[PDB]
Amino acid sequence: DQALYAIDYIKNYTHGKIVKSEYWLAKMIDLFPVAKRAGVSEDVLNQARELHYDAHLYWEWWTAENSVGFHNPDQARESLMTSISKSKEAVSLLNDAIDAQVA
Amino acid sequence: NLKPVDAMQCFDCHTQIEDMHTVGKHATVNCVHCHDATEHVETASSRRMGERPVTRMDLEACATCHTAQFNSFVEVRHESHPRLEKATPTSRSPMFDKLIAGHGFAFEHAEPRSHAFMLVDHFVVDRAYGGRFQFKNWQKVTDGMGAVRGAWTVLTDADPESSDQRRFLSQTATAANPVCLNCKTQDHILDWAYMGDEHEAAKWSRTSEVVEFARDLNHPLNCFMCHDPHSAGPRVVRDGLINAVVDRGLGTYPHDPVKSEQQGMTKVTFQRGREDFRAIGLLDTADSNVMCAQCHVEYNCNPGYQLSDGSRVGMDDRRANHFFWANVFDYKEAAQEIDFFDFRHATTGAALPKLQHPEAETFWGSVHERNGVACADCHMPKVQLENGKVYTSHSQRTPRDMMGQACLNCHAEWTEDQALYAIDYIKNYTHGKIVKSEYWLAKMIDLFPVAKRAGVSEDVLNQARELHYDAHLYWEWWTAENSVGFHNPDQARESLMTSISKSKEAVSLLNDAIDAQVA
Amino acid sequence: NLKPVDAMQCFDCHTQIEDMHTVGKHATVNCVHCHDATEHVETASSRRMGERPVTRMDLEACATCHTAQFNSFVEVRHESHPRLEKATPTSRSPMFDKLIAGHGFAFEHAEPRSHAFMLVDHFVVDRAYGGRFQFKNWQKVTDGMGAVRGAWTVLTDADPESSDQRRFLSQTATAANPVCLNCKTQDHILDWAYMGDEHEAAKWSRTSEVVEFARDLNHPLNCFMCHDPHSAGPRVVRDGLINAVVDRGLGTYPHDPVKSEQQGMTKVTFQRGREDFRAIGLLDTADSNVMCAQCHVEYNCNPGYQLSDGSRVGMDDRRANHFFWANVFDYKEAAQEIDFFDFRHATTGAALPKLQHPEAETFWGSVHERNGVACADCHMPKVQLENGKVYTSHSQRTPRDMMGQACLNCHAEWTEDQALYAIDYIKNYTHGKIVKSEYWLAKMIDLFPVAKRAGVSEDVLNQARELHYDAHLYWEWWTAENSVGFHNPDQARESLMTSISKSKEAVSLLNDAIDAQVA
Amino acid sequence: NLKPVDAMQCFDCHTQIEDMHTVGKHATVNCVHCHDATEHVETASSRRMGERPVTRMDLEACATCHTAQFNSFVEVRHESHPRLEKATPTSRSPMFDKLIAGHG
Ligand code: HEC
Ligand code: HEC
Ligand code: HEC
Ligand code: HEC
Ligand code: HEC
Ligand code: HEC
Ligand code: HEC
Ligand code: HEC
Ligand code: HEC
Ligand code: HEC
Ligand code: HEC
Ligand code: HEC
Ligand code: HEC
Ligand code: HEC
Ligand SMILES: [Ca+2]
Ligand SMILES: [Ca+2]
Ligand SMILES: [Ca+2]
Ligand SMILES: [Ca+2]
Ligand code: NA
Ligand code: NA
Repeated sequence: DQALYAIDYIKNYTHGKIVKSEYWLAKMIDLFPVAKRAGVSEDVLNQARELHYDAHLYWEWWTAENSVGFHNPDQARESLMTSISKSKEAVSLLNDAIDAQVA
Repeated sequence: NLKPVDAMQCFDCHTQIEDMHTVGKHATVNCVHCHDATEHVETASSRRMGERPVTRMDLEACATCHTAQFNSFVEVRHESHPRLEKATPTSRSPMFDKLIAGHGFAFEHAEPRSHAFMLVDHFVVDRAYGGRFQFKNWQKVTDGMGAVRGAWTVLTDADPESSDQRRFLSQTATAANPVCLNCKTQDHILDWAYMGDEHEAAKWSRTSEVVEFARDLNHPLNCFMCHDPHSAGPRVVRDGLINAVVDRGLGTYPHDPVKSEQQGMTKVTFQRGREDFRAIGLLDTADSNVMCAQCHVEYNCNPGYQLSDGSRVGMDDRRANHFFWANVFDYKEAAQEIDFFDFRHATTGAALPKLQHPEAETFWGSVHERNGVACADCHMPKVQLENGKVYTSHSQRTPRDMMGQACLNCHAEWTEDQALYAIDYIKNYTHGKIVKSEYWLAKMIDLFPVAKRAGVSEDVLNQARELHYDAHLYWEWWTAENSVGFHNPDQARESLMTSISKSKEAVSLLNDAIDAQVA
Repeated sequence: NLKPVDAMQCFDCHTQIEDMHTVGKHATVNCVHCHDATEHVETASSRRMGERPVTRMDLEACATCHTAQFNSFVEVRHESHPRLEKATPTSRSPMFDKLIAGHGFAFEHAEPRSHAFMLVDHFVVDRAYGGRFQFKNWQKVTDGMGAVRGAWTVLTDADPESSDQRRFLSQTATAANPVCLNCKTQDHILDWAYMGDEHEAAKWSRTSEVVEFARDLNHPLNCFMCHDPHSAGPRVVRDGLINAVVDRGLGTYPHDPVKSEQQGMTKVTFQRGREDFRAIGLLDTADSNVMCAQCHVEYNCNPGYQLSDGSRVGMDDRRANHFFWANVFDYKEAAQEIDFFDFRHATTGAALPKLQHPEAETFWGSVHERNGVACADCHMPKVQLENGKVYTSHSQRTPRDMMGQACLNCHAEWTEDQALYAIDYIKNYTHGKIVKSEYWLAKMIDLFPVAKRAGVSEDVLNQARELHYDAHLYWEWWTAENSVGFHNPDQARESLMTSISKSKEAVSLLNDAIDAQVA
Repeated sequence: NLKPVDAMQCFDCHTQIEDMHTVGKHATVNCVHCHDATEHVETASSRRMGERPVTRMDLEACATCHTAQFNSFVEVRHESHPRLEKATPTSRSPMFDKLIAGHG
């Protein structure tokens, strides 16, 4: 029971970061149509697309990988926090650019 | 081996302790069990401490004579899933990230687990200390006894050379402050003035560097949080609770003055330099409702802002350590009473409250509470033995693990499966209303950017923000509260329906205003 | 609530206790936990007791600070079949009635059950008090905690107005005497002189009226039988054991002088006035082999007869309280040394010994004993907890209930089923030899009447009777002993084969002599 | 205790019931098990009901002769989770609220 509990600690923690990474990716993705329709520049959209590559990589690794972090818990944690960081950066970029078009 | 000291010599200077110790069930328990006071006795005067005696705060100080209670307490319930994030579709709050956006809980909010881990979990959670503190390795997460022996036996500090709150990992926050610790440990009971006010005799206060404070703390939920070590009698030590019940005259049962008088609390104050320093609350009865309410309440333990003008309320303000002592339907009034809110929503800009595990206030007025049932009856019952000396279980956990003693002794008409089914009926119903409340909150929240971009007036946005406060309160109470409605099913239902009503009103307001801008 | 007394005042007249109490792990445990001495202190001098202080012998005196050990001790093992007669085909000795004819055990000899019941079971067994004492009703047989609280809470006396040993039921015996009680209780520890010799300061002795003595006794296996209440250190209190080990110089391990020196006993005497009265044996180590050997030994605790001349040895004689402290192959010499036997066989007329549960003397020289294993390792191991403070189980029971802790910790090469299989191989083999020994004893016994009626000479009959002593000894050791060979399989085997050899020799002798009379 | 009624008297007005009851496996089951028709019989005519008879619709009307089937029927499957909302992520329709918006 103790060994199972140790497994589940890691998997539960990692899964929570997967879910949060997805929340932020989804929030970013859903800003792209708003930004395009608002007339945000291709330069800004391309900056956001570059961030999306990293946000995606540092999330999807872990949904693809079958151990839900157990095989390398510290790496999963660092990666998923990086994904969230990238998505947050993109969300801020896009929101500010949309807000500037509205104003 | 311990050698007894002359307690009469101590009592010559310590009359309050004499009065408690000589009369209670610890009258024969020598001071040496918990104090090393030799240099203190050599140096103290009538009213100056001299050299500080050592006081043991470890739970093993009690375990030599009360091994059964200690061992029960330190048990780890492995079925209580560890480090399980609430903001996931399979946990308590599937849309928590969207709803709580702007608050530090967005960084991590896990389900509770066994009491042994409270202090270590506080130290390591991603929202608390910027990731500064971690388990020494991922094996240590199982070690409840080790956590009890001391947090620093199982944790590491990323930088012992600095004492500032900062981020060591990217997606962490630094929400911890000294007030938090009062619901994780009382190792600081002799080093913290009542309420955490500034005091010349206090090492620590509300305004301390929390990383330095953390390093001085070791043990979870000390045995003496509920039991006076001198009299062995029932008590509370949590300042915020004593402040609500006694200082503010609200009573132990604010809705029931008779029960408050029968099951009351007496504030006892201890001085340093003939100035009030710290306080305890001696209970008339061994009332677990009030014992557990030291921590299982809605509270402030953080900086915030004023509802009136939006100005910052810092840790220095008394409001940074506050027990609202109010049920869900009295809470908005209680927050207005202190002119306080917690955060501004990141998307809507609404001033919002943050709700914390309000089990005590939820339980008030429920059928069980009105019938004289208390937390311990369901969560730490007497042990049933075919042959033996009865004692009280100290493994605070779900009644599902002990249904005979927790439920069926009262409910002789039910089998275990029937009682479980009754629990699940309430929890399933309540959870469905939580989920629906979240759906409507999320729908409303997502209209704010559309409305702002459409040029909807600030007057309309502010009307919607006022609705958001209520929609939020009447939802979040129930994701914060741990029983998923069981503690007060009718109240949960009324509250959650109120949340949905408020969100629907806001959605209609915003949709109509957007539609008017488009036309 | 208990109020502490001034222990230093006691110590002014009790230097012997002072020297034990101030040094051990009970230095902080006030006398009031176990003594009521107020009137004593008012009236005593250092040389005159004055009023006799009260001493508590109840086990609950220890349970308030040691609940885990107490509750473990009082557990009832329901799988240890109760009131199960050994003289049945499905128990230990299918032919016991034929073989033991002439002895009181023919009236009833049940298998042992849990320790909580030892005193009540002693009182109610059909061989002991003529049926005088009974459980209050047949429900009370389950009540281990009640028995521990006191025998007279669960039993009745058929005639409180008489104190003689008498038959109240037809098929009972009156074998109980005061020596028996020393292996059931030590409630009388301050009322019984060493060995039960006559003493001016003794209320009770070997020659007391056992029914009157019985009425003064309440508690089984007091905690202080193994632990000094003053020092908390390991000890024995049983006079017969101290007498064997110390007075007679045999040592704690008669077959191993080195181990005897390392794991020895110090006799401590207590005086009444200027006269030695009682004694204890402080152990060098917490050696359960010697603790359990207070009772789990072969003994005299009864009147008997001399081997030399057949004359009666009554309770007044020191031999009526005797630990032989001899293995099976030294026993005959040990009994010759004190010129003693127990009974004459009803059919054969042979002088025979009666053997009692000789676990201690059987365990000597076994592979486990020689490797430093002790009774507690298999029968009361440390408790293994995922999270908690370790303590020692005090539920003395078969290792089958706790194989992980009792066996597999040492035998990592085995699964539980494998270890059980190894136990059963020995017990099955040994039991088969017990049964065959009984077959041959019974065959011999049944030839005695045929030989007598055929006019076989008394010289031949006496030759056969001498063989009967040995055939009996080398069999009965193993029906008396509770492990069915497991404690010493090679010894059981050698002994039982010797029994069969002796019986076969007697059968041949008697058959030949009968045939010669017929011819 | 139930007392049987004269079914032939009922059948004089109730031919459809006669045709069904006399032929099936309830031919021996008297009307009193399910009907109290005394005032009805006193007042009915060939094709007017008169006073309405009482008809038992409770399932225990069948349980006296068919206890096994009744007891099986009334069993509660506790593993069939109660009051469990379908519009939740762990049930049947995680996005039900959005999709069914406008419906009760
Ligand atoms: C008078 C000369 C004293 C003697 C004798 C003892 N104590 Fe004391 N103690 C004394 C003072 C003036 C104070 C400060 C508080 C006050 O009442 O004014 C204390 C404080 C303590 C404490 C609290 C320590 C802390 O960290 O805050 C403890 C635990 C304590 N004292 C214990 C104690 C014991 C066990 C004594 C007998 C061995 C004892 N004290 C003697 C003054 C005097
Ligand atoms: C042995 C030297 C003890 C130490 C160390 C502690 N306690 Fe104790 N406690 C002890 C005794 C002998 C008793 C009385 C037992 C009885 O029923 O007579 C107690 C009692 C308590 C109680 C019950 C009090 C009541 O019902 O009024 C409690 C709650 C208790 N003890 C708690 C406790 C705590 C929390 C300890 C560590 C600070 C502790 N005890 C130490 C003996 C000993
Ligand atoms: C022998 C081949 C091993 C196997 C099989 C398993 N583990 Fe292990 N584990 C092993 C070692 C030598 C260590 C490091 C010990 C140290 O203190 O240096 C570990 C470590 C872990 C950890 C901690 C991981 C971390 O990053 O800190 C965990 C959670 C753990 N082990 C769990 C675990 C589980 C559940 C296993 C079965 C699937 C398992 N380990 C197998 C050695 C071996
Ligand atoms: C008493 C009024 C409390 C204050 C002040 C703080 N916490 Fe707390 N905490 C409390 C309880 C009763 C519980 C268990 C019930 C629950 O709903 O969780 C907790 C739990 C935690 C946890 C574990 C669960 C989690 O959210 O991850 C953590 C990590 C935690 N608490 C941290 C924490 C912080 C950082 C605080 C100050 C900002 C704080 N707590 C205060 C009771 C109380
Ligand atoms: C509050 C959250 C508690 C903490 C912390 C501890 N105990 Fe407790 N204890 C609590 C209750 C509600 C009760 C029962 C009161 C009633 O009358 O119903 C107890 C009781 C005890 C006792 C008395 C004997 C018994 O009933 O078991 C003792 C000796 C005791 N508690 C000891 C003890 C220890 C050693 C603790 C730290 C491990 C501890 N308690 C913490 C509530 C609370
Ligand atoms: C019985 C009538 C109860 C009383 C009195 C109290 N609680 Fe309770 N609680 C009860 C139930 C049936 C549940 C749900 C448990 C389940 O397994 O479904 C709970 C839940 C909690 C929890 C969370 C436990 C968990 O999920 O592991 C907590 C922290 C809790 N309750 C606290 C608590 C407090 C502090 C009480 C007194 C104010 C209280 N409960 C009373 C049943 C009962
Ligand atoms: C001298 C003035 C004494 C004081 C003070 C105390 N005790 Fe005593 N005690 C004293 C004597 C002379 C004796 C008799 C010794 C003898 O020769 O027989 C005793 C005896 C006891 C006993 C044993 C009684 C029995 O059953 O035989 C006990 C348990 C005892 N005393 C305890 C005791 C306590 C606890 C005291 C302090 C509260 C105490 N005694 C003081 C002399 C004196
Ligand atoms: C509380 C007031 C106690 C009473 C009553 C009894 N004992 Fe005790 N015991 C107590 C303490 C505080 C300790 C020391 C604990 C530690 O580890 O520091 C003990 C210890 C023992 C031991 C262990 C001794 C050793 O290892 O040297 C034993 C065997 C023991 N106690 C037995 C015991 C008996 C049999 C009691 C009834 C006569 C008894 N204790 C009462 C506290 C208290
Ligand atoms: C209710 C109709 C009962 C049934 C069913 C069982 N028992 Fe009973 N038992 C009952 C009573 C009223 C009494 C007398 C209680 C008293 O103290 O006056 C008993 C007694 C016993 C006894 C004691 C018999 C004796 O001669 O002393 C035993 C051993 C006993 N009961 C056991 C028992 C068993 C095992 C049952 C199921 C087979 C059982 N009883 C059923 C009432 C009722
Ligand atoms: C210690 C040297 C003992 C003496 C003296 C007496 N008994 Fe005993 N008894 C002792 C042990 C270790 C056991 C358990 C092991 C076993 O083989 O039974 C017992 C058991 C009993 C029992 C229960 C089993 C039974 O035989 O029915 C009874 C009724 C009993 N003992 C009675 C008894 C009598 C009457 C004694 C004096 C003649 C007597 N015992 C002395 C240890 C010792
Ligand atoms: C001899 C047959 C015993 C009797 C009677 C009691 N105890 Fe005991 N105890 C015994 C042993 C062999 C041990 C372990 C010693 C070792 O070092 O391996 C113990 C230990 C204790 C302790 C110490 C703590 C622990 O290890 O659990 C205590 C406090 C204790 N025992 C208490 C105790 C009580 C209360 C008893 C009556 C219910 C009792 N013991 C009887 C052997 C024997
Ligand atoms: C492990 C190496 C043992 C040691 C050391 C001692 N005993 Fe034992 N005993 C052991 C076994 C495997 C068995 C058979 C149990 C079974 O379930 O088959 C026994 C049996 C006993 C019994 C009878 C238990 C019963 O049948 O319920 C007694 C009374 C007993 N043993 C006593 C005892 C003594 C006093 C010991 C030290 C001198 C001793 N045992 C050591 C295994 C082991
Ligand atoms: C002719 C005088 C009748 C007699 C004799 C009985 N019934 Fe009747 N019944 C009669 C009529 C005209 C009607 C209305 C329907 C129709 O067929 O035209 C009925 C109706 C019933 C009903 C239905 C009642 C209802 O609530 O709708 C029942 C259950 C019924 N009748 C039963 C019944 C029984 C059991 C009789 C014998 C005791 C009986 N009826 C006699 C006319 C006549
Ligand atoms: C006793 C007076 C009965 C009452 C009341 C009800 N039923 Fe019955 N039923 C009864 C008998 C004697 C039989 C025949 C049994 C056989 O196999 O011979 C039946 C049969 C049925 C059946 C089976 C019919 C078939 O297979 O054709 C059914 C489905 C049935 N009964 C249902 C039923 C209902 C629903 C009742 C309440 C309205 C009811 N029965 C009452 C005897 C009795
Ligand atoms: Ca939990
Ligand atoms: Ca709050
Ligand atoms: Ca047995
Ligand atoms: Ca003998
Ligand atoms: Na020695
Ligand atoms: Na452990």
